Formats: sequence, structure tokens, C-alpha cells
Amino acid sequence: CRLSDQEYMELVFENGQILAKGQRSNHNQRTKSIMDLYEAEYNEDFMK
Amino acid sequence: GGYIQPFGCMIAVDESSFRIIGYSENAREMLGIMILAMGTDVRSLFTSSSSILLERAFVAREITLLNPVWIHSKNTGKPFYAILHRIDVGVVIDLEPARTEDPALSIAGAVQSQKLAVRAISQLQALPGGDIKLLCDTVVESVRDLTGYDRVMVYKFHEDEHGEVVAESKRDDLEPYIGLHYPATDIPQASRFLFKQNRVRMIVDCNATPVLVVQDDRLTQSMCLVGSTLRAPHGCHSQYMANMGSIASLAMAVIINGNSSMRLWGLVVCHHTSSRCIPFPLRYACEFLMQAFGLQLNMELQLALQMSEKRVLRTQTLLCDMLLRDSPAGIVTQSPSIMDLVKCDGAAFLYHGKYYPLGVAPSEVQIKDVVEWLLANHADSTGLSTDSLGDAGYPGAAALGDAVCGMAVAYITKRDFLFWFRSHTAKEIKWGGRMHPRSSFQAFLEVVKSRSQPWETAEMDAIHSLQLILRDSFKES
Amino acid sequence: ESMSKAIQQYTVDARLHAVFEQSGESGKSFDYSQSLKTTTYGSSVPEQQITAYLSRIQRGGYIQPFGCMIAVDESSFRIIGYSENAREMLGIMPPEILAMGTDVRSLFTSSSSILLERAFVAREITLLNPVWIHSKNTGKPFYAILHRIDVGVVIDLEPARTEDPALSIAGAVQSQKLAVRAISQLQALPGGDIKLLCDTVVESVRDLTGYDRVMVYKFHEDEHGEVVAESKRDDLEPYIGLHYPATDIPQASRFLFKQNRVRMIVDCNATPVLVVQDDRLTQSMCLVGSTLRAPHGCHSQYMANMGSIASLAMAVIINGNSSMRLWGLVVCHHTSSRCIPFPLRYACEFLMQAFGLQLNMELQLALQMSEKRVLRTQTLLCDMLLRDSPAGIVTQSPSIMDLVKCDGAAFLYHGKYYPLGVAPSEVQIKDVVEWLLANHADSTGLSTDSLGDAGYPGAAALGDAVCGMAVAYITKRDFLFWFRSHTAKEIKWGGDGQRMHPRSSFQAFLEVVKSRSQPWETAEMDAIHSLQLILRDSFKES
Ligand SMILES: *[C@@H](C)[C@H]1/C(=C/c2[nH]c(/C=C3N=C(/C=C4/NC(=O)C(C=C)=C4C)C(C)=C\3CCC(=O)O)c(CCC(=O)O)c2C)NC(=O)[C@@H]1C
Ligand SMILES: *[C@@H](C)[C@H]1/C(=C/c2[nH]c(/C=C3N=C(/C=C4/NC(=O)C(C=C)=C4C)C(C)=C\3CCC(=O)O)c(CCC(=O)O)c2C)NC(=O)[C@@H]1C
Repeated sequence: CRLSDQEYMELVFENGQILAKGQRSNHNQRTKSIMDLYEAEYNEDFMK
Repeated sequence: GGYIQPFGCMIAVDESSFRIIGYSENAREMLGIMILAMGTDVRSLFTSSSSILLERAFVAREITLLNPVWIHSKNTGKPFYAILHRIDVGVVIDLEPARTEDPALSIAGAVQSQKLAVRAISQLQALPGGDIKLLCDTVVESVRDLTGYDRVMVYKFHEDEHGEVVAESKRDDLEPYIGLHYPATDIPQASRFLFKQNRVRMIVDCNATPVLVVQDDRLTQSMCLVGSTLRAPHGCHSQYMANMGSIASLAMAVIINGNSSMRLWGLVVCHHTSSRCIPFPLRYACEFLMQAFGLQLNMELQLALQMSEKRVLRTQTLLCDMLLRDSPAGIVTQSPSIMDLVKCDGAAFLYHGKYYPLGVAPSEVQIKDVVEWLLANHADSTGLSTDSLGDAGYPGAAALGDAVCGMAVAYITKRDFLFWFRSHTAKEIKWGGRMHPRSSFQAFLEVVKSRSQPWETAEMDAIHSLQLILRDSFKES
Repeated sequence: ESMSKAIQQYTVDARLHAVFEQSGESGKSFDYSQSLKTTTYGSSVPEQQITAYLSRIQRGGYIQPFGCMIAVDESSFRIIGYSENAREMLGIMPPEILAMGTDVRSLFTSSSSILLERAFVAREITLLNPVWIHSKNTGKPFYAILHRIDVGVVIDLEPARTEDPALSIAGAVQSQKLAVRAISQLQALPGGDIKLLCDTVVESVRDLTGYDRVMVYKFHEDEHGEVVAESKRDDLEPYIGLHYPATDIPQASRFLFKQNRVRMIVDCNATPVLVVQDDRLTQSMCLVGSTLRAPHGCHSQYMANMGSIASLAMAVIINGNSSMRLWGLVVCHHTSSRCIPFPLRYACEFLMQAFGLQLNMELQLALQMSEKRVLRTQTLLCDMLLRDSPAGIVTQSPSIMDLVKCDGAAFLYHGKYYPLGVAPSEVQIKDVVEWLLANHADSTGLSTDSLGDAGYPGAAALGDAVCGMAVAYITKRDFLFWFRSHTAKEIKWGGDGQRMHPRSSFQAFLEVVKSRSQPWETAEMDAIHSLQLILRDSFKES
């Protein structure tokens, strides 16, 4: 039950069938809450 | 005038001339001033662009749809998220400081609130629409992921306004509050109305010293801070939260459609262990998710009602078909019985002296005693239903104990009867775990002692239709 | 993967695309009607044509000229492909600053580069998407949307309005609050009607964006489309009630619409922009997720011919039985160039999600109500059979016609013929019985959508009055008949098929459904089978 991000997929025609092969077959899953991600990424420290 | 939590400001002005009529006691120190005094112009306290935005918000009819406003301070230049509403006296603005002063990151956050809400709702709509427990668990999981609190639960208000925790997700170091019930008195009606109006209520610190709002000496009465999001909680609730252990909270509102006017189905309450403030985009993402939650809950409720109607109709048809074959005494002798029409712990049929029990039913002596009592008081009626045998008129209810607390009777002619019994509301409640949830529990039990769950309208009409079938069949012979 | 309409339609889409390209290259005109009539719904196409068609649709290397595209390698921030107009847009032109193999962090400002780096090294979800950046030379504010392909990161850069950032935040909060109000108004609606829901949604959408025309397309089981609501601009010609063939929206395009929720076309007459790539890369870039992908020439020509210059299409997705299904689209059309900002698209997506949820509501509730009504009608018919002779079930009301939506009913009891509504004559039904017993003898039923395609030699003289016939085998001599008329009777719209215009689409659709009734749903056959079982048991008791 993770939020994740929209992953796009492309139709290919193989073995006499139309299969929606994914782009990147994918470790290091997220282990921190979205609150921690917001507090880390939105860090305006390099503007000193 | 009231009180406010010390994480924001409060300024009330006249709508026509932007004329100050009352300010919070911390406004002249958080806005960087020291000018405020009493009775000054707010446009002079902000930058030109912020003043233009404020005037544009003021002029528009619906003061909503223009909230929040990213105004800027004038003496320090720090940003300030401002929320506006109308108090019939004037316009009230609440300023909550923004901790992202970058003009580039703020826009990214303002769009990411919408993106996060869309992603969470898209996750919500993947589940099949056939149950409510899965919906509640998914909602609490998503809310815990977005907010990162220490505990998230869902409260459900019953027909007598008492609550029951139906879903929960916690950091597994604390006791689990799933399956607990509390009486209706724990939530005042005014608080329910306020939750119906402003479908968000966030308390940052329960031990924070409230700040008095300074009023003006030209207007009667105290201004209504009901619509404000900075209103300080009552002392009783602060004591309750301090005793429970939680220090911060964020209660949303689940609102469904009913008989049209809306109905407060329940809340979604998040609890922490230390002061948590949370940033604005996550708050708005949760607020946007609650709407889809309410829509799906209404869907599930209506579908469940239709399914229950269909099931009751099928059961009644099967019962009537079994009745028509041979003697009418075959109703109870076969596997499909009366106990399937209604949610009951026992059933009984009194037909020509001979008595047929099923499940948790009293003995024959108590049965004829009940018949005598019924024929004493209610003789000309057609049916009766008491959620408690005692307190209703039965003198012998003490002998029954906590097994026949609830009862519903239907007379056939004047002497043959159909009874549906029900035990007290303590055999289906577990909660395996000074104001404290332990005190509220089992005080709910003393409130509901020697009483069964009330009979719903659908069951009453099902019983009425079946009874009419008995009258028709027995009139045929 | 064979009987489904989509797989059969893929080959027809490939054939039509090839025909369009051949006509275009040879200096001719794409004849819509002749091309649609010539190719059938079957499949006689090899693997190479389908593969090439899919590659051309998904990997075309052409974007719309309202934003730039830059692709980089995740390893060392190195450009591996870009659009030409980027040099125009970023202001790089007067040692090359935009040459392949450069550092993409030297094109923007230092803070923008740092934000890009933070958004680059990430995880399953990142919290800077899109980013608000500034070009190095001029200072143009750019909205950068990043997504991932099999070889690197694709960045779509769209220009933004240069103004006070407070106005930038306001333009998003107001657009989101409008959608919130629309959803709230959608909530407080008397349930049980779909038409009112659609008519509210179209008005809310038109008030939100502000286009010159908004319509809702619903897809049937045949996979064709129908306009179910419309909010025009007074002097514009109405399109409500229009029906267009299934081939107008290819299956691959439907998949793409389901992938990216909101797809916008700014100008249908602008010149598409080429994308330059690397020599080492095997195949062309994948523009399957880029918000700048240019429409194929066929749709651009269609939009130019019919009158629209801009477009904004959104997807209506319901839950099918986990699994998502495309119920239809909500499409806004304009009469000039129109490029709405980014937050409006997200607000529209939110509104579409709410609309889909309420649609699932109404569909499931309607199905339950239909089941209840069918049960009540069947019980009443059984009571009527018990109280009187079997012929009673056709004499008074409610009768067998009330069981399913049809135009006529017929009962054949030992030579006696009981017709209700529109129905064939005596000799006509006798010949129908003869053919039915000759062809399908060992069967308990037969449901056909067209008596012509089924094999009945008498369908031609039968006429358009009855076209579909559902049969129930009560005995070897007694049957139950339900008759339904052709689809064109309820098809009514207030409106040389060379050009590609909605009138030609309507003509093609009317040609497609010639001598064909509406599909027989499964629930109708279930009810017919239940009635057949009850009648069979009752008559076997006698
Ligand atoms: C004292 C005056 C009475 C009182 C007042 C009061 N309560 C609320 C809000 C809530 N009361 C909750 C109580 C409980 N008890 C539980 O068993 C439990 C959870 C399992 C909780 C948290 C409750 C569910 C709420 C709403 C959620 C929350 O805010 O935490 C309020 C409103 C406070 C405000 O919003 O400003 C008042 C005034 N409650 C009592 O129990 C006393 C008899
Ligand atoms: C040429 C290759 C074939 C073709 C391709 C094609 N169509 C679309 C998208 C749409 N086709 C629509 C058609 C019609 N016809 C109508 O009757 C009508 C309105 C009353 C319209 C607009 C249609 C509804 C769409 C969806 C988008 C929209 O509403 O404009 C596409 C996808 C384009 C994209 O990527 O956005 C392609 C490639 N269509 C034909 O008619 C040719 C046979």
C-alpha cells in the first residue's frame, strides 16, 4: 500500500498477441513517510 | 471573545472600508511589527501586491474559492498563508506562517497537493465496491502514509449517536483501540454541528497556552470564532487528550447524503505523541481525499441497503412457500427458520397451546407469563417491539436475565403469537484492552445495560408483511 | 484474444492507417467512406504491418510546437536527444551550449540545476514533479515535467506566465476550488438518473475550463460511441444524439487515453517539430507518456475539416469485473488556439474521478433495480398462470412483453397464435418455426441480432419492422417469441462521403447497423431462461 508514481507502458505485438510490455522492469523501495520526503526534498538550505 | 492556539494570528476588519475591529494578542509580534494599535488599515501592514490580492478577495461575493492567499509581510517580508471568512460582523482573517519562503518551491508544493490527492484517490477507486471494512482500512493506510501521525482511527456514529472504532492503524508500541465503544455524551451536539460545517479540525498542542482575542468597545456581544480554524479547544477535551496520551490531533469529517441535507456518518481522527504541525499541501491533499471517501461510503451504504432488501424478500418468499405446504407447523421444523428473517438470537411460536422455541428462548412458564402480561396492557394492538423487556412494563423481566433483554411480538389472532428475542449488547463487544477511554468504556455498558440493539425499520416492515401473510393464511382456513 | 472486438479492430486500424499513408504520399485524397467500406472487421494482416503501425503511433519523433523536449541519461546528466525548438525556446542561440553529449545542468540556473538533481536521484515516488525552473540566459519561467523511459529521463518544458508568484499560486488554488465546488454540487443530487448526472457534469466542465463546446461520449458494447450530453455556444451547430463508428477512435488511441488522463492539443494547423536523436540508440524515442506528443495526420485533418482548432480530452474510467474500463470520454472543443495552464488539468482529472465514482454508483443501482423488477414481473406471471389457463399470461396485463425490453411478443400454443405488439403474420411465424426446427433442433434457445446474418431466407421480405428474434423452447411444438425492431428507428439526429466530417461519420454508422437490432443483454436471456424453466415444469406437471 504505497503511493508510488504513474508508470507508463507500451503496446508490443509478440507471439501473435498484443501485450502491454512495461518500460522499466523494476530494489530499494520507500521506507519513509511522505512527510519525511517533503521535509527532506523541500530543504531551502543551499540559498544560504 | 474566545481563544486561539499560539500558532497563528487573528484579525477582523470591516468589509466596506478594510477597517480593523479586533486583533489577536500575538499579531503585533509574529508579523514582525515592533502601528497595529487599535483601528488601523490592513493594507498598510502588507506589500502592494498582497494588498491588491486582499482587496480582490474582499470584493468577490463568495469569500471562499479564494483561500488561502499567499500574502507577504511588509516589515520582515516573510510569507504568510491567510484564510478568510465572514462573521456577519466583518471579515475575519487567520494568518498561519509558511515555512517555505522560496518562490520556486511554493508553486511546486501547491501543485503537488493536487497531484498527491489525485494519486491517493486513484488508489482508492481500485477496490471493488462490495464491503466497507476494506474501504476504511485503505483510507486509514493512505492517511497514515500522507500525514505520518502516530495513530489513525475511524469513528462510526450509531443510531443513538454513540461511537465505535471500526478501523485503526498504529505504530505497534501502543494499545490497539479497535473495537472500543463510547457513549454519545462524549461528543457534544455543537461539536458535531461544527464538524458538519468546517470539515477539518487540527489541534497542534494540547498544553499550549491559549491566546486571548482583543475586541473593540463599540460592538455588543463576543464575535463568533466558530468558523475560524484557529479556535482553541475546550478545557474538558484538553484534559481528555492529556490523560489519553495524545498531544496533537487532526480530525476530518465523513459526510454522506441522507434524508437532500447531509448527515455526519463519522469522523477520521489522527493522533500523535508530540506537537505536530504538518505542512499545508498535505493537509489539503487529505481534505480532497475525504470527499471521495464520502462518495464511496454513500455508494456502499445504498448498495448494501438494496442487497439486504433482496435477501429479506427471498427469505420471506421461502418461508411463505414452506408455510403453504401441509400444516403451518412446518415453519420451525425445517432448516430455513424464522431466525433468518431478522437478526435475532432466538425465536418462538405459540400456536394452539403447543410452544415451539428456537435458539435462546425462555421456558413455557415465562412464555405464558409474557402472554398474560401482554393481554393485560396491550390487547387491542397488532404488534409490539421493546428493545428492553424491563422499563417497558414487564414485571418478570428480572427472571429472564441478560439473555432475553430485547423482544418483539406479533399477535396472530388473539392467542397465537410470534416472538423474536435478543440478548443484551455486551456479548458482541470485546475491546480486549479520571477521563480516559477505559472510563468511557463499560460506562457505555452501564448506559446500555439490560438492553438489546434497537429493531430497525426494515425488520419491522418484514415482520409486518409476514404477519399479514399469517393472517391471510389463517383466514383462508 | 480472438473473439474480442478490440483485437479484430487492431488489424482494421492498421489497414486504415496504411491506406491513409499511401493516399497521402501519392498526392490523393483519403476517401473516408470507400476506405471504411472496403476493409472488413476481420484480420488478414501479417505481423510486420501491425508492428510498424504500433511503432509509428508510439515512436514518431514529433511534438507540438508549444513546448520543448529534452531527454538525458540518468547516469551523468548527459543529453541523448532533444527537440529543435529548444534552442529557440531556451534562448541559447546568439562553443555550442546545446550539442549532444553536454551537461543538462548548464542550461538552467544553479538553483534550478540543484532542484533538478534532487528530483533526479529518487525512488518510487518523488515530491518535485513538476518543477518550476528558470533558463540560464533569459530567465523564462518553465514548468518541467519529468518521466522515465527505457533509456533515460524525458523532460517536457512548457512556458509559464511571467508574473508575481502569488498570482501563480492563486491561479491554482482557484482552479482547484472550482472543481471542489463542482464535486460538492454533484454530491447533492437525487439519485437514480444518469442523464441528470451527465447534464450537470458537462455544465460544470464548461464553466471550469471555458471552451466553446463540451460533450460526453459513451462507448457501447460494439465499441462505437454516442454523444449523450452537450453544452454548445448557441450559434454552433448541435451534435447531441450523434452516433459514430468504432473505427473513429483506434484501440491504441483508446489505450493511450486511458494511460495519460488529460490529453490537450493546442493547434491543429501548426507545424510539428522534429526530435533529433543519437546514433548509438537502436530505436526511436518513446513518446508514449510525453504531454507534447503530436497527433497523427489523420486526426489533425479531421479536426481542421470539422472546425475545431484546439481540443482537450479526458478519460472516464470505471471498475470492471482490480480491472479498469473506459466507459467514455468528456471532450472540449474550441475554434482557435487555446493552451490552459497545468493546475487546470489536475482539477479536471479530479472532477473526472468523482464523475467515474458516481457513474459506478448509478450503474450498479440500476442493475439491482432491474433484477428486482424482473423478479416481481416473473412472480406475477406465475400467479397469472396458476389462476387461469396458460393463454392468460398473454391476455391481460402484465404480459410477457413486460419481461424484457422489446417491441413485440408472441406465444404459440398448439397452433393457436397470440401476438402482442408488432409481430409477424401467421404464415410468417410458421416459416420461422420451420427454419428454426430445421437448423437448430437440439437446443434450448437462440438469440440473434439480425435475422439476415443468422441465415433466415425470409428476413428480406420480413422488413425493418422486426429484425431481432429471441426464442424460448417451451416444448417441441410450443415456443415463446420476442421481436425487436432495427436500431435506426430510435436513431434520430438533427443533421459523397469524401471528406472526414461528422455527417460522413453518421452516414457510415447508419450503413454499419443496417438491418440490425440492439444487442441482447445477458440478463434478458437469464430472465427468459428462468421463465422457460418454470413454464416447462408447469407444463410437464400436466
Ligand atoms: C467534557 C466537556 C466532555 C467532552 C467534550 C468534548 N469532546 C470533544 C470531542 C471529542 N470527544 C471525543 C472523545 C473520545 N473518547 C474516546 O473514547 C475517544 C476515542 C476512542 C475519544 C477521542 C471524541 C471522539 C472527540 C472528537 C475527536 C477529537 O477532537 O479528539 C469536544 C470538541 C473539541 C473541539 O473540537 O474543540 C468537546 C468539547 N467530551 C467528553 O467525553 C466529556 C464528557
Ligand atoms: C485516421 C488515422 C483515423 C483516426 C485517427 C484518430 N482519431 C483519434 C481520436 C478521435 N477520433 C474522434 C472522432 C470524431 N468523429 C466524430 O464524430 C467526432 C465528434 C462528434 C469526433 C471528434 C474522436 C472523438 C477522438 C477523440 C479525441 C477528440 O474528441 O478529438 C486519434 C487520437 C488523437 C490523439 O492522440 O489525441 C487518432 C489517431 N480517426 C478517424 O476518423 C480516422 C479513420
